[PDB]
Amino acid sequence: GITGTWYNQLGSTFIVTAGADGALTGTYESAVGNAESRYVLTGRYDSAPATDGSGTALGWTVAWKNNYRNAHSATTWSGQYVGGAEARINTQWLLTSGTTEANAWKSTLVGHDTFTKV
Amino acid sequence: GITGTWYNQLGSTFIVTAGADGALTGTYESAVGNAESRYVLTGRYDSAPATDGSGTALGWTVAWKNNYRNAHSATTWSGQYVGGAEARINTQWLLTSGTTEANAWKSTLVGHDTFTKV
Amino acid sequence: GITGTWYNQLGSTFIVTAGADGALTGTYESAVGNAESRYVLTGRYDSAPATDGSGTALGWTVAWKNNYRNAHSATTWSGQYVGGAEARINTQWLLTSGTTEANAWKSTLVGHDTFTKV
Amino acid sequence: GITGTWYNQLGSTFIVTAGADGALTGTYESAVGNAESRYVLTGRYDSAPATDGSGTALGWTVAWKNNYRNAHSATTWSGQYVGGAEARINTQWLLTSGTTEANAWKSTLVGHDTFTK
Ligand SMILES: O=C(O)CCCC[C@@H]1SC[C@@H]2NC(=O)N[C@@H]21
Ligand SMILES: O=C(O)CCCC[C@@H]1SC[C@@H]2NC(=O)N[C@@H]21
Ligand SMILES: O=C(O)CCCC[C@@H]1SC[C@@H]2NC(=O)N[C@@H]21
Ligand SMILES: O=C(O)CCCC[C@@H]1SC[C@@H]2NC(=O)N[C@@H]21
Repeated sequence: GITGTWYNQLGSTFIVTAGADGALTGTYESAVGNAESRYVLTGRYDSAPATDGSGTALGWTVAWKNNYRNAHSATTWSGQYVGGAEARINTQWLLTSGTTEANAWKSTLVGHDTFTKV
Repeated sequence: GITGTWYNQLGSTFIVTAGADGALTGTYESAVGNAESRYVLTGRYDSAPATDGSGTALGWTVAWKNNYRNAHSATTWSGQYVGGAEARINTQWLLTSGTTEANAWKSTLVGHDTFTKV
Repeated sequence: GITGTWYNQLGSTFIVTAGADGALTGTYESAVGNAESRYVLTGRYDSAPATDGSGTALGWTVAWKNNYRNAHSATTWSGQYVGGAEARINTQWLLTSGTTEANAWKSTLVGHDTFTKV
Repeated sequence: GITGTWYNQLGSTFIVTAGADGALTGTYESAVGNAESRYVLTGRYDSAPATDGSGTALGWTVAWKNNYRNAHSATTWSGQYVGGAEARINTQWLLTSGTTEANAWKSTLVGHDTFTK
C-alpha cells in the first residue's frame, strides 16, 4: 500500500518501502530548498492499522546532508496514509536548521505536504 | 555527544545511538499518552555540523505500536543538539493519529520537548 | 481586497473587514468541532505591503466562546492574502485548548486551512 | 489576571489589557528580529474558562509595521494563561512572512514563548 513512488505538490519525489516490521526506508528528492539529488530517509508506520477505514499513521526524517551538499538542517514529516481510488499521504512537516543559540528563536519552519501516486 | 540516554521535561526516556553515517537508532519510552514499555525509533542527524558554535540538526520518528499495544499513531521530533555548559536537545514535534477522512482536521498535535542528560 | 466573505475546505465561513490602520474585524463560523453559529474574530495585517508580488501577511484569533457554547479553546490563523485571479488566503493554524497541568502536552492541534471567496 | 506587563525568555515586553468581552489589546516590543519600538497587538481570550483549574485559552496577533519600520510579517501566539504565584502564559507561535508564491513553502516560522511577570 505505502511501498512505491509518491509525488507532492512541490514536485519533490518520495520513494519508500514499508517493511512487515513497521519500517520505512527510502530516498527523497526535493524540488525546492538547499537541496540537490536524493537523500536517505527513514521512518516508521503502523503495520497493524484499524480496519474501519481510518488512515495509517506514519512519519519520516531527512537530514539534508548528502555527498553533494550539506544544508545543516533536518525535516521530519508526520502524517497518515489513505487508500482508495485516490490513495494519498497527507502530512505536516518541521524543518529545523542549526543556528547559534542567539538565533534559535528562528530555527524552525513549518508546513504541509500531500503526496499522491501520480 | 548525541549517543546516549536522554530525558525530557515530561520524564520520557530517549535512548539513542548516533551511527557515523547520520543514522539515529534506539528506543523511546513515554511517561504519558497511550503507550507502555519501549517502542522502536529511527531518525537522522547532521553528521558534519558547523563550527561557528551552531547546534546540530536532527529528527526521529516513533510509531506507537509494540508487542503490548497499538495506539494507531506516530510522532516525529525535529530540533537541534547543542553543546555547551550542559548538553541538550531542543525539539518541536508533531503527533498524528490515524483517523477517518472526516476527522482528519484534528489528527495532529504540536509541542516542544527539551532533552537533557539528567 | 481582504475585506469580504470567504470559505475554506471544511465549509466554514470567514467574514472580514480590513482597516486602513491595519486592523482585521469580523465573524467566524465553523462546520466542524465544538462550535455552532458565529464567533467574533480580531486580527492585524500589513497595511503597506510590498509591491514586488509578495503576499500580505495577516493573522487573526478566534476564542470559541459565544452566546451558544464555549469550547474553552482559541484558534489563531497565521498566513497571507494572495491577490489576483483566484484570491485566496493561505493559513496555518494553532488550536489551543485550556487543559489541566496533566494534559498540557496535548493541548494544541496544528493544521492548515485554505480560504477562497467561492 | 492577564492584564499588565509580561516578558518572555527573549527579553521582549508584552503590555496588554484584557477586556471584559474577551478582547485583548495592547503593545508588543520584541528584543530580537526586524523590529524597533512598540507595535499594536490584538487578540482574544476565554472570558469564562473551566472552573476545574484548566488554563485560560488565548491568542493574539502582531503585524510588524509601525512608524519606524515594516517587516512585512505577522506573528500569532496561541496558548493558555495559567495563574497562581508563578503565573505564566505558555504559547506556541506562527510567524508568517509575505512571500511570492514560489517561496510560500518557507513562509512560516514556528516557536514557543513562555511569558512571565
Ligand atoms: O534546507 C533546505 O533548504 C532543504 C530542505 C528541503 C525543502 C523542504 S522539506 C519540506 C518541504 N517539502 C518538500 O518537498 N520540500 C520542502
Ligand atoms: O498516541 C499516544 O498517546 C502515544 C504518543 C506519545 C505521547 C507524546 S510524543 C510527544 C511527547 N513527548 C513525549 O515524551 N511524550 C509525548
Ligand atoms: O472545537 C473547538 O475547540 C472549537 C471549534 C474549532 C474549529 C476548528 S479551527 C481550525 C479548523 N478550521 C475550521 O474552519 N474549523 C476548525
Ligand atoms: O523579524 C520580524 O519579522 C519581526 C520580529 C519578529 C519577532 C518574533 S515574534 C515570535 C518571537 N517572540 C518574540 O518576542 N520575538 C520573536
